[PDB]
Amino acid sequence: XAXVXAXV
Amino acid sequence: XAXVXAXV
DNA sequence: GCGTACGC
DNA sequence: GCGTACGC
Ligand SMILES: *C(=O)c1cnc2ccccc2n1
Ligand SMILES: *C(=O)c1cnc2ccccc2n1
Ligand SMILES: *C(=O)c1cnc2ccccc2n1
Ligand SMILES: *C(=O)c1cnc2ccccc2n1
Ligand SMILES: [Cl-]
Ligand SMILES: [Cl-]
Repeated sequence: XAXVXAXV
Repeated sequence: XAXVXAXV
């Protein structure tokens, strides 16, 4: 759920 | 040489 | 000449 | 519920 590299 | 995650 | 950045 | 960010 976090987006820092994927954001899902 | 670039530093964006290691910076060497 | 090597690896940092988060949870809906 | 998945992976982005650069070259001295
Ligand atoms: C987001 O909160 C989050 C948490 N755990 C995960 C596990 C696997 C894929 C994506 C995820 N996203
Ligand atoms: C993004 O691609 C990504 C990959 N691994 C991680 C680990 C810890 C925090 C954030 C991250 N983001
Ligand atoms: C920095 O310019 C740079 C370029 N290539 C590398 C290869 C392996 C380790 C570190 C490196 N740093
Ligand atoms: C830092 O840990 C890191 C790792 N892989 C990369 C690939 C492309 C650009 C920058 C990167 N930085
Ligand atoms: Cl949980
Ligand atoms: Cl070269």
